[PDB]
Amino acid sequence: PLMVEKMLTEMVKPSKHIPQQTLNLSTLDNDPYNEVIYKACYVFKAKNNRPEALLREALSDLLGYYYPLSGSLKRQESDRKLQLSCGGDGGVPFTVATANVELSSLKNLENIDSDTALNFLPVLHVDIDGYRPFALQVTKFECGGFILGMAMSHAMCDGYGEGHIMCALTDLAGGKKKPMVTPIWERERLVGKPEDDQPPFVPGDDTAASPYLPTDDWVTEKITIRADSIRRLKEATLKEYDFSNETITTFEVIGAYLWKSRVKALNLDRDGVTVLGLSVGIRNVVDPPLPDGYYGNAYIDMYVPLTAREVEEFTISDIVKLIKEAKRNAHDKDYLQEELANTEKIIKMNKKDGLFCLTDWRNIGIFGSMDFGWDEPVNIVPVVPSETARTVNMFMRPSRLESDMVGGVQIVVTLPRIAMVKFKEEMEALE
Amino acid sequence: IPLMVEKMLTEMVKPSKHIPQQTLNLSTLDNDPYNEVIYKACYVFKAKNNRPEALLREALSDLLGYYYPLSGSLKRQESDRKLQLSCGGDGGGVPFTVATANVELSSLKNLENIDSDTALNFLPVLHVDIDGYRPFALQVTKFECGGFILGMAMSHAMCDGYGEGHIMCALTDLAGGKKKPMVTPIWERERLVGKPEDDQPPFVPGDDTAASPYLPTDDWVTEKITIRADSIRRLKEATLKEYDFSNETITTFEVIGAYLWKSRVKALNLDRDGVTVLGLSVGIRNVVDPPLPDGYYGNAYIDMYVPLTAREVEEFTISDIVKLIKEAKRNAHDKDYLQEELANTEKIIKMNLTIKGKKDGLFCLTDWRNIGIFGSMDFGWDEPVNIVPVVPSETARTVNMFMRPSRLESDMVGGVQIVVTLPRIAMVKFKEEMEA
Repeated sequence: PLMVEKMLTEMVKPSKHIPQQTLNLSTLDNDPYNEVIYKACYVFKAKNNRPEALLREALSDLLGYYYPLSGSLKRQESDRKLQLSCGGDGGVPFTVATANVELSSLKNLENIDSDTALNFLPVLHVDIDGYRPFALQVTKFECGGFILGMAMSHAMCDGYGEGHIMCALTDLAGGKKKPMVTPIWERERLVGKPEDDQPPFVPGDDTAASPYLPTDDWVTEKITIRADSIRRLKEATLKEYDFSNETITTFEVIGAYLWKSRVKALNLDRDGVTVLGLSVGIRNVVDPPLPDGYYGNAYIDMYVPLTAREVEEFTISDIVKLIKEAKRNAHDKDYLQEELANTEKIIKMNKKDGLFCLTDWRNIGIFGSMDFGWDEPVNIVPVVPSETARTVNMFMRPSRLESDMVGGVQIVVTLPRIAMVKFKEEMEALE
Repeated sequence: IPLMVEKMLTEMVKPSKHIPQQTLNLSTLDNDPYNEVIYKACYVFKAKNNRPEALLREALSDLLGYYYPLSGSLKRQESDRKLQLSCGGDGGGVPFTVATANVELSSLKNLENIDSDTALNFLPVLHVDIDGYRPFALQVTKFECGGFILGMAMSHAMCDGYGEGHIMCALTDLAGGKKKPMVTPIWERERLVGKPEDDQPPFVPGDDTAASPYLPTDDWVTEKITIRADSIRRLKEATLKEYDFSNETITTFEVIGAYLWKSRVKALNLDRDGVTVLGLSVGIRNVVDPPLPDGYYGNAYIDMYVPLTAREVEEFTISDIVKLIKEAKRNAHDKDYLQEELANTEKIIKMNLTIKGKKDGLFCLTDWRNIGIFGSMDFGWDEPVNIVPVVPSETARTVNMFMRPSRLESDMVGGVQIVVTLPRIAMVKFKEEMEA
């Protein structure tokens, strides 16, 4: 009989005056495919000064550095580009909630239904001036433990930026006076052309159709692939083809395996083209590379097109080859600028059954310490945006308390109930 | 009373041979920042029936014609966080210290129960300078009896125990009148270089472990636990009667390591819901293809980790933990596994990420029983009466080290000695568990 009740929502402003300014964003930031809300729960165990008072104070100091987080995002009808008005002005919503259970009856969110996870996550405050891109919630439990939930405009940051923001927040909450990385803006370094005569590539357009779609009985489950299974899939993949000098990554073999199993589960039109989308960091593709204080979107999506027949008939090694080549092309500066141009064309001009995007958030907890008194979250659960979940499979790391899953990977999959049944059975073949 | 060691001189011993002037790269295993610790060991020699200090200085000078990187300077860039070793420049050489003690070897009982702080009186410090530090240093402490302690210090970034043993044996081979080291040494640290995976986030095992209610404390004690061969034999038999181990035999390292883990979880009273991690090292000399030649003295092992909850460690049988320890060893012996472990270390080095997490439940086993099995060390003052490895101060608190007893203790042939560093309260409980 779980009931989570919000007690309060305050608007928290920067601890120092910010001159009124209007900021522009990068081409990657303005990508209307990226106007989704990232969400993550940080689960803290009880202790042997209340956490919400410490975090609220740190948030106000955090906005001294990350003051664009306190502004308002709005897309201009002239540009169809985003504008961020900060300073004087604003503030980040901060919600405190209580739950009528102990943390342990939720297993530290190790198996949380992603709908149920919404009870611990804030939403973005929307207004005349647009929406504030950042929001925080603290849900206190009867054990004395608590969950720190966060929402963040994906137009504002990627996971790298999200990770530094949250760690800076807990660093300040723990007594540090400065964050360890100073944030920069510099979003004009990722600004594209666009090209007047070139029709843009739109991902998911004209992809293979599924006999099960459209439906509205979609289910989200979290699938676990153990380090044992990952090695044996790598071992077998290396025997089909020695990649010689090069090593094959877990993201590559699992990604290819998810693609195959998804195509078969959705029974995609074998003559139709299916498209694997993968994100590739480009922090070091620009010259000079972006500093660590850069927290805007700093990746581009690569796409591997195959027929559903090809995906179903190719070996795993055959697909890894294409995946590896997709990542190599991402590392060319001249390709990056034509990706940027393509995005800008999509913006300036203003279904996908049939399009499969892999997302990687295993690194959500590596960018610094989150200890500010209650010792390093016992679990970090990223929650896939409702806007994209049907297209997305997300790689995430297990709880640090799950000793039997050390070195394993968890994949959040969203499929029609029919397809999901056949999808789990294909994944069984990994063990 | 008290013990007083007086250093008489330190000179930089240079090679008796011309050596190349190079800036050498190190392997991925060598560049691991967790490996930048200083190995130390005391080699005790009794009096003949003065001379030995001078003979080892000449020997060291001849040794550096072969292991000439040892005379270089170690300095890690901040460009790529990689260590570089610069040899053959001006002012190179190995620090070589001669000291005297105001007591006879008899009164320290050949270092058989030496306190680790006392033992530091016989070990050199590593020479630091604007150009970094030398990886290697020697100290000969002369005693009133006529015997002497050969103390050595060795950066783990330079070698593992296999290379350390070959260097010390080459040093005494030379001092004994031989002209060549019996094994020709090679550098080729390029053989063990990882290729970091662009899309693979770094994985640091055992970074965040179960809490101990005794930590943090300043009240740490180090003690040497002795296990005679017949208790080892009795524990092995009992472990065989829990699980039919096939024709797999169970090793002393596995079964005692498992018992050490259980006892340590109990001694430290770790949060039973938390995760405790057992680390062990697995040589990979023959895992790489081509295999490593015997003259390779760089780091040639990978660390394997067994994670469990502190409650599973207490409830599992000894045999249960042995099956897990054997499984870890099987996986380090996969060539493709070692490539990925190499890639992950490279990625850890390059990202230079913040060190975080509770290390209370991290338990790392080292094995230095093999320190004196690579050759003779007679030159001639007769085969050392004792070889005492000293745990790096940087790792002592999460490390238990296996060592062989002195060669003068007949009652302990087949026996094992374990060096244990725990909070004082935990050491009490720990010694009680060791009593069985």
